[PDB]
Amino acid sequence: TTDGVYRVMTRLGSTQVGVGVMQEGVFHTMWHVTKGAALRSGEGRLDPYWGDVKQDLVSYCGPWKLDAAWDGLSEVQLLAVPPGERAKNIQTLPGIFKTKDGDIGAVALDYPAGTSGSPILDKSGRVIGLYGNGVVIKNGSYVSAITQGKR
Amino acid sequence: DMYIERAGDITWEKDAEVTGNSPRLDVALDESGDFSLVE
Repeated sequence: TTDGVYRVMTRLGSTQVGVGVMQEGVFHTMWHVTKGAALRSGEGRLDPYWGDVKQDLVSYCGPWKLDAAWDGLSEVQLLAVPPGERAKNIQTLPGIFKTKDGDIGAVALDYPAGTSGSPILDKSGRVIGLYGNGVVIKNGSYVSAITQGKR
Repeated sequence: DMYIERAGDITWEKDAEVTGNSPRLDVALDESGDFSLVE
């Protein structure tokens, strides 16, 4: 229930398939991490509430709550939660995905796939998007969009 | 069979590790959520 960043694990052996953000009682992760499946939190169960394959986002127990956005100028921080590592902050200046529908910030950071869903933060600590949907430009140089929903 | 475990607070960490480029890329986004490069 408590706000924060969470590992998404799956059950022999346990594997980390992703990361998500709990905020205002709603769990936020990327759609390709869970494919919309229900999640367990302690003895409780978290049920999908909203999802969108095109945005590659899903929320549990409530509507999408994150609405901060990159200002287009300042450095941000990827709060990466890699499998088997403690959460760590990676500061970077985002690149830009230029699209027909406008510009999207993007971070040229390449972490293991179980880090998908890790939040990208602004200088005030607000989540401006989630990590792990993007493109490869040349020889596994992965660039992730800063993927944010609509509150 | 999927469960969540808390991993930390959501906080900016002053004087954190800094890395990464800032490429500017023309991209297209299709219905499947897939980004692709465009020229």
